[PDB]
Amino acid sequence: FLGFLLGVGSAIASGVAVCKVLHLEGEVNKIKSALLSTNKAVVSLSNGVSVLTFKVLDLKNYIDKQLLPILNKQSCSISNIETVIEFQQKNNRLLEITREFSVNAGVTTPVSTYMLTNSELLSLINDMPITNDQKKLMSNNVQIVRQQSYSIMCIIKEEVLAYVVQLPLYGVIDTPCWKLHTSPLCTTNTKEGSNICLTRTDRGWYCDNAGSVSFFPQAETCKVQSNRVFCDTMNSLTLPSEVNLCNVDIFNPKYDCKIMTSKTDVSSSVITSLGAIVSCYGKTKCTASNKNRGIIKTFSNGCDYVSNKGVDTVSVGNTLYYVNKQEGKSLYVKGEPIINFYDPLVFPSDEFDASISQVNEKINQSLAFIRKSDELLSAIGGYIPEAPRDGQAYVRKDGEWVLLSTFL
Amino acid sequence: FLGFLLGVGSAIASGVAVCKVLHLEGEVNKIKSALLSTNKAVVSLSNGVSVLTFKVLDLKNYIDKQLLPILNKQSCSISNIETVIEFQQKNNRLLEITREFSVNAGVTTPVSTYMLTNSELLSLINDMPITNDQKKLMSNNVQIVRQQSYSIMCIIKEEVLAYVVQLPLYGVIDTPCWKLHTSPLCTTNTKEGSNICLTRTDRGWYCDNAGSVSFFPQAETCKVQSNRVFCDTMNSLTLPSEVNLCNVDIFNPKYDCKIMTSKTDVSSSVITSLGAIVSCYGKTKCTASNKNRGIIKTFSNGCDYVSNKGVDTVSVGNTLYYVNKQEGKSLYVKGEPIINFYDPLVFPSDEFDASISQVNEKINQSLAFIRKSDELLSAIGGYIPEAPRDGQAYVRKDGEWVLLSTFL
Amino acid sequence: FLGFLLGVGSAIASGVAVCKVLHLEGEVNKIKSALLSTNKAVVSLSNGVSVLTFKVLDLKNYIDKQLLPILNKQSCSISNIETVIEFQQKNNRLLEITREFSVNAGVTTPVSTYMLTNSELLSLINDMPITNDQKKLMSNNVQIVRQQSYSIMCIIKEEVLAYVVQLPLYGVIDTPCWKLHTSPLCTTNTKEGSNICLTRTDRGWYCDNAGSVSFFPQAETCKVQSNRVFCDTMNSLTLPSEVNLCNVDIFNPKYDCKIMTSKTDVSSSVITSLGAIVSCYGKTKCTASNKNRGIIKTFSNGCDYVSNKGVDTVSVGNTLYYVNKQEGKSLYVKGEPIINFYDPLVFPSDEFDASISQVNEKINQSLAFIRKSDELLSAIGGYIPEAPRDGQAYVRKDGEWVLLSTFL
Amino acid sequence: NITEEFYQSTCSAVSKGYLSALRTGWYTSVITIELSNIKENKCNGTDAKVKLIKQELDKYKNAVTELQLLMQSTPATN
Amino acid sequence: NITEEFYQSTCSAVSKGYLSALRTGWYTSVITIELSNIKENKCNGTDAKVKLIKQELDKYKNAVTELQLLMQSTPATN
Amino acid sequence: NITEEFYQSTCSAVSKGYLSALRTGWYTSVITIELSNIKENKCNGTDAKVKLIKQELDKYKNAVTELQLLMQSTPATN
Repeated sequence: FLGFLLGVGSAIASGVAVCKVLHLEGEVNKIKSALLSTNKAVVSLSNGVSVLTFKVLDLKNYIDKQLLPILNKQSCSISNIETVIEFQQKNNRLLEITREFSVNAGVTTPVSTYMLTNSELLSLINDMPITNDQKKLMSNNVQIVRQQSYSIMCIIKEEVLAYVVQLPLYGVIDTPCWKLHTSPLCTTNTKEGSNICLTRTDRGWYCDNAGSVSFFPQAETCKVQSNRVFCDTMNSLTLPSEVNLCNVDIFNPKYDCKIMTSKTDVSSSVITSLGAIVSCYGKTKCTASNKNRGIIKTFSNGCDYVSNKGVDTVSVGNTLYYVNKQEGKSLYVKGEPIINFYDPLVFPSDEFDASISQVNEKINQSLAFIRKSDELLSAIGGYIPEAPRDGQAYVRKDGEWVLLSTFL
Repeated sequence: FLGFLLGVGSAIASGVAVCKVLHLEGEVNKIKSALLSTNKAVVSLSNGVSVLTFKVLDLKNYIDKQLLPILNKQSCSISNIETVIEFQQKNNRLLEITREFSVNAGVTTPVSTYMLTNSELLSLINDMPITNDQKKLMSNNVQIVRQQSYSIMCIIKEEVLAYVVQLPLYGVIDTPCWKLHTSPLCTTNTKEGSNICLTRTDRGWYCDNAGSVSFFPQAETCKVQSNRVFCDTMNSLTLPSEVNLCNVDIFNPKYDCKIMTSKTDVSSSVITSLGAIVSCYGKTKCTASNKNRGIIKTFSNGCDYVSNKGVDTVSVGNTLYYVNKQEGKSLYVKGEPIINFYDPLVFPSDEFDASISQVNEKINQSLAFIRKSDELLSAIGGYIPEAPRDGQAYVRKDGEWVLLSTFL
Repeated sequence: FLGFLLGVGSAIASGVAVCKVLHLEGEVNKIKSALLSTNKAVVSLSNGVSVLTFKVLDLKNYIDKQLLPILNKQSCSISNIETVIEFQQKNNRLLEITREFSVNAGVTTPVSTYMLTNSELLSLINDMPITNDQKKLMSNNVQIVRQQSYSIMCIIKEEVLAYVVQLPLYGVIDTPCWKLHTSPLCTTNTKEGSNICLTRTDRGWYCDNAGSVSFFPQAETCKVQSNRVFCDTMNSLTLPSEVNLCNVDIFNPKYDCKIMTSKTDVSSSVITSLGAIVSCYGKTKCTASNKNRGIIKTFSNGCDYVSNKGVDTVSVGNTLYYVNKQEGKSLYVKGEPIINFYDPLVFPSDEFDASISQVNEKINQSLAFIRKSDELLSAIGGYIPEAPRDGQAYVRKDGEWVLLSTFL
Repeated sequence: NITEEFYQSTCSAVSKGYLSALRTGWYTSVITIELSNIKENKCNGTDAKVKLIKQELDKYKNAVTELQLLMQSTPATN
Repeated sequence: NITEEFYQSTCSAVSKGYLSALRTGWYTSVITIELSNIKENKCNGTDAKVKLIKQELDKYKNAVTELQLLMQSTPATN
Repeated sequence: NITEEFYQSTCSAVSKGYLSALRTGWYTSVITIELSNIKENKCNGTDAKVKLIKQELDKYKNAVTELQLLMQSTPATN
């Protein structure tokens, strides 16, 4: 997983900036006056930013108008059990908001329904300065919008309790996306530790964006609604479009594909959108099973795939996987496993964060060392040994030493 | 941690399949008719699967029978504060379920008490098609059962709100399990960066399963109730029984034990079930302390262990650890640290995901390079230099060049 | 991230020990008698430890005194809707506590307001045996105190429901702390895979402690309140004060600085306390933008920094970052990138967990191999070839073979 | 019960004596709540009890419609 | 809709046919609750309704003061 | 207060000026709730107030028994 290559952002930096602006002199008074005749108004702050403002609850009006006209002539005993229940209903939302901020140090995510109800959030979306396409998208996926939102508590002063809700802006919409699943690719030997293995490390989500590809390695931060993928660019890497070349040809020179190497051959499975990848190695028993037929395929050693049509269960060793039953078409693309091409003797087998070119370079260096030693070893054989040390001169006749006296 | 070698499953694939089945024509009507005279019945769906069905709340009956017979002759004013409170009590569970699904995008885990109360869950367990041993286990550990369960919201139609609760099936029960704790094993030199270090990377939970060993590297996904271990096989690797040989002899050839190598000697501690492992290196002050006696042992450099009997606190540097006070017997198995056997000059010191054999192979390659260079260097010494270039012939007498004229 | 070098502790070991002590004979009776005339008392347990004890709710008194004096002469019908509401209010806290422990298997964190209200927690802090400085710190940061606390459920017997709240002790206070941010440092070549890269791996929080430095690699476990940093020592490494030398001179010999090497040049940004680090490589478009001026700087390839004064947004590729607007002074320290000093031919480019000395050693070994081969290659050139094999003797005149017959 | 052995040679420890409970499968059950289809909130009532009933019924209606709007997005975890 | 291709050579699979929704920016809105400044809880009332009102008002006051005590610590996530 | 220095040579930054609060120990306190041992829910009452009291008492009893069933499993985090 390429998550260690991601950057480090500040999630609520924009919201905290609005909180700090709200503490300036007259800012809270501006909001209070703006929210006098309505629950929703647009306010321009001192820094020139126009922000939508909501008044979701008026406890000041409910306590001063209804309640608190009890004629406290030692009695105060003006009451109806209805207004006791009604006050509990109104006050409960404040209590729940206070509870949530107490356990989350003033910052919460996702934004709960107490922090913003569905009707308030939908109204907020309707009045946001965004495209009707973006309004439609946010309205149809309110639950995802909540999950990608923060609630930061700003200020409580001048009879006003204010917190900022920091909503997402989906500036990239309806571009094609694809998901890459990778599984280890070892040699199929039955013995332990006698295998060389390789694995593509670029698994995750890919989406077209501004002529590039936004790549999300930690696919667990991306939420999928049917055919739609919701992702945060703060958890993304920007890559050239040629990164898709690693799917048609891993040995292409236009992009250096990312792999890792190992000697541990362990069996596992990866459940994909429309099928399952099975990596079977050693003596592990890997099978594909059906709910009405039982075991219908026994995988051999190596890397194999089976579609979800006709298969409901894949078992790898003692681990049983349910495959997704999503509708779609699957295609098997035949090819020789690339691990077959590598000589195990000069194979770099502990490359944790490597690439196709980097592995090829290391193999080249190892072979260059072998050739250099062999060239030196061969060139040495062309020289002549020492003549016998016996007090008499020697001469070189053909390839051996003969006494000089023979030729005198 | 060997968690990167784990597979990728789909947790709620089976539950989502049941949701999709529930959307077929007549499926909801079948459930509604089945739950007419009872709150609990077994229903066979269109795909041949029999699923238990619960009706946990009947708001239709409470709103149409009680309430809503108010004679709305402009009044509708038939009411009793009791039925107002009663309706709030009945409606609150629906509100809480709606709240939870709103913030979790329709999938929740653990299953809350609002989603399934204890009595309903226990009744569900009682009627599940499982062994009485499994029923007893789930009933005694309801809190763990909740933690290993998902609640997926399926459908709301035909006056029916339906969600599937996906419960665990414990098919492996009462097999022996053991936990492996590992700590870095460096050399004891006082200087910085002048040490070679090794660490076993196979720490986690191990359990016997179907003649193999299910290995859970991320032990934080396993919940322990006294002597029982609850684990998910989807987060497991299947290994041969010979993996236990790494505990009796790390150099055994029947299994290639997993280690990692480093040159960073840093002090730390690992709290085990019945004791503490202390790795003390450099000039760190590592001590074992008692609550009634104070410091009772000062560890020397290296790797040491102390049992929890008589020891309540271990301090390593500025970090203070409380040891577990669980009752049990501990055994110290004496032996020479294996890091002593390795020559630092040819020691591969950045093997992140390696093994005993792999490290031995790299050492062999480094020594082979040394021997090959020495053999070439020694063989070269057996040859003869160039005779002086002075215009006169030279002959080889013993090991030196003498003029040919001397012998004529 | 150096989190894999951290130890393994047991968070609630001390609390579980108190739970086990509470199960001894007479311990619950001692607590019940102590909490007879007050809600808060100090109790000495059988093991000699004095623990503060709170009675936060008395359902026994409210059910037996008020309520339950209903004269059940077939009626029991003594009731007032007030005491129905009052009983719901009192009973709700027990229900919420039971709910939380049901979904968390008896251990919760942070301690919720149902488990301990603010007034009870503040009273608990006031009576803890700690310094007035520590009491002031905990009281001012109650939300952080909750986040660093566990609630363990002990026992329910003898009409007593008891759980232990395990509160933090801040024994190190007001020592200076600093945060280290690191970003990859590659060469600036435009081509892909033609770059060597280096990155400091010691990022995190550092704090002075007992003449050493407590280092927290996973900075996400440290909570910052303005200028204060709250950290857990169980997630810390103890280092010599010379670790700060890596910030003034990464090549100092007194401490071996931690780095990692790579050949993947990818653009990213790191948002710091008062600015942003931008690593721009390849053909990525990296810009610094202002909310009132737009793009005000276009970064060139390499590693650069910009302060938060005058800059509100940094965009790296398709990723947009908001910088923190915290007030403070920033300083740019000019220097040549150290990656320029490394020869790519002998550069170890897959050092995942390495150091400055370790990388230098590997470069030295690679250069030693080159020199050793060159010395052997040069020494071989000083020897003499084989004289022609033609049946006649040859003699060495100057540097060539001449017939012996010429000199006879 | 639980026993532990420390190996000084490899700086490791093994804690034996535990019993297994491994999740090997999934059992799915359908939990239902019967709902009431109501449309006529018509009531010319100013009584506070009537207002409370109206508020709680609106809460019920909002919950049902919110669940339906959730249902227009098919379930999927990622 | 969704299509998938498995590459046997590299032991990998690609699932195509998805549509994007990428969070590229942040929009910040201010949500307010108007509060009442109350100090006089003076009431010589023993009526149970009065006691319930007093309890709910104390809850409100405690919530407001707790939020203020939270506010004396400026927001920051880490 | 807070100052920051960027080192161009090593592509790193240090933010100084913070103050420490390090968790070095644990203090354990016992929080108790006094419970009532009730068995006789006998009441031949059809009054709605009586039914509400019975429901809230059953909730209390269920909570107590559920906590006891939790207690038959000793606490342990993993």
